[PDB]
Amino acid sequence: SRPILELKEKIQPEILELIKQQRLNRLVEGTCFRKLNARRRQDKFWYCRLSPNHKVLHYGDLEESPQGEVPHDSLQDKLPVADIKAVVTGKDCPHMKEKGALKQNKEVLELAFSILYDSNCQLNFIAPDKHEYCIWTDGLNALLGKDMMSDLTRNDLDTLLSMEIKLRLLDLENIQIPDAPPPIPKEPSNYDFVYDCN
Amino acid sequence: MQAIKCVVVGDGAVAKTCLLISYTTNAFPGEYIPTVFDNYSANVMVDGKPVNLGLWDTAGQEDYDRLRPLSYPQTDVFLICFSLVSPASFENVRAKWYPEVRHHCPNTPIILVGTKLDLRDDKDTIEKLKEKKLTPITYPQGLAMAKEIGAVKYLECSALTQRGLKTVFDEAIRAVL
Amino acid sequence: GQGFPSFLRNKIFIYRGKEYERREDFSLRLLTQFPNAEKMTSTTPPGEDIKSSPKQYMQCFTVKPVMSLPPSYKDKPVPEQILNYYRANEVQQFRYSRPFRKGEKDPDNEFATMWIERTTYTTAYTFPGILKWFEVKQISTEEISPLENAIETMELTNERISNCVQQHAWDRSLSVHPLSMLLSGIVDPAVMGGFSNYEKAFFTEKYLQEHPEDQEKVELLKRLIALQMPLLTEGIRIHGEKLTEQLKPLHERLSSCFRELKEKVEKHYGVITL
Repeated sequence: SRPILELKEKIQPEILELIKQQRLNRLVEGTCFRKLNARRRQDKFWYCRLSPNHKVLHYGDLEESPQGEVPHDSLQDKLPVADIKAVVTGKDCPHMKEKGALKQNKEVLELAFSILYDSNCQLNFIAPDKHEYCIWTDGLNALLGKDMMSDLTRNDLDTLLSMEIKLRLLDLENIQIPDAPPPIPKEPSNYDFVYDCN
Repeated sequence: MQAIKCVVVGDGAVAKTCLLISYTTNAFPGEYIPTVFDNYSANVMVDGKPVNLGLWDTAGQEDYDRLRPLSYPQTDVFLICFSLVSPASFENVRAKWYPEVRHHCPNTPIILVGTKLDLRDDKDTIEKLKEKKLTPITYPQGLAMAKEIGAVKYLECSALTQRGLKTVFDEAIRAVL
Repeated sequence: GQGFPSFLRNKIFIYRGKEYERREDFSLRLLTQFPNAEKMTSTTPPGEDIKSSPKQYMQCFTVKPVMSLPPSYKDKPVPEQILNYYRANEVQQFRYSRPFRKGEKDPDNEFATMWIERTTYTTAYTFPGILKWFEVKQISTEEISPLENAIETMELTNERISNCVQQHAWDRSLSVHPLSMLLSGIVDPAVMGGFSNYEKAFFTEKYLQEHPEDQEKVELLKRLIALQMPLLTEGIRIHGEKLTEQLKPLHERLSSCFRELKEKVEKHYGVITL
């Protein structure tokens, strides 16, 4: 399966772009995200909707909405995607290093993601669980045009690439791929096709 | 339909009046017309219902410390202001402005606001401050000042960019709201 | 830009926004309407390259709704409601004040260079219409000298005083805070003294070799401040009708400075009052 494996991993890009468009679709549909220490009458649920243009984010302190995203002008309908330095994950989020009233506890170590913008403004947000945290980070990194950091993303990569090549080798049933590629027979220098082209 | 009292003080070396007028004018950045009079006002919707408001523009000259306080009573919210690029402004506010404002009105929602935020990160401005031995004092110690008073908000904006300026007024008027 | 459609490329519109849209709120709203959402910064002129270049470029700014002309109302002592209706709707004319420096940029003064290149805007239809926006049908610009600039600033301040005076004059259950606002500001051209600024600007003979034949304007301004004086007088008396003890030191300052400027215009500016 060495030619098989090299062929499978060598035609990578389609699944990669496929997955990342799926990611950005998920970002656009989004959901109500989570704030910091939204306890004393603070709406911990609030939607962060990416534009279908995928350039502006529709977000802010919306109500405790179980339904999730609601289509309207959010509190802030812009996140400048052209100047997001990065999103810090984990202890790199300064809001975790807060030791006063905004002390995030040790059960949100994997839900910390602060969008860097304005070179001083951040968006320290929380995720309901790890899977969509990684999902959103993947989608943003796609907006960054970079690698994906969801374990589920690698899962999809592997399963779909394996399926795809699996459904390719039906033509080679009862045939073997020579590890050394077959020699290219000499092509006569003349291209005077005796038969008509097309 | 109602109006909101809103006072602003600060040294005359920052020209906060430019900020206020450019906001109320809805002026394009760097396009405000400087009027000849003070104490601006506007009629503002933010949430629920629109409201009026008048901005008590107060000159920072120390001699006027006898007419500034007579304006203070029944003030809904006050806005303490400074220059992010002026250490002397910091000395004034923590030494004169903040103290006496706290004494005259110890009971009013308060927000601290920066200025010349564009100049805060200006390389020429910061190098001039260094060669003049002044410090481009940054946000976190501004937050330290805020927590020192526990001002209901601290903000940083600019005139040539109007960044957060609208926001500045938004949390200003939502201090009551 | 050129990526814009046929009816949008190199086209200027006016949008009847919401009742209290801040400029950049509407700007952002339009940016939602349009990708490649950037802003050219030279608000006044177009860009000749961008007159043909792709990458659609836009710019937005609030404009002045030029007053209507309510027919058969031009001199009638009508109430304010009708005209306030006419201030916003049934409109086609729109001007934009253009700051400019023309002259020497002396430090203490700005009216050595104040020139306002207002641009009038005439659109085909009348707001409001079937569509909440319209291209400007005809564009034209204007000019304003520092003489002229002093003129409009002066007169506009005078009416603004008049409007506040009448609006409080018909309604008693009305806050006095604007009176404090306005009369304070009038009394102190505090950050800068506009009156002496006009004195140095035009009343001094220096302008009268700069503008010898254009001294028929300094007399205009002299009459303008002359007609100011009773308007401040109504301001003062209405303040007194709305005076309170906190305003009392304020009021006495207003009154003292009011007779100060009275005698000053009478002799120091030498203007003849009515």
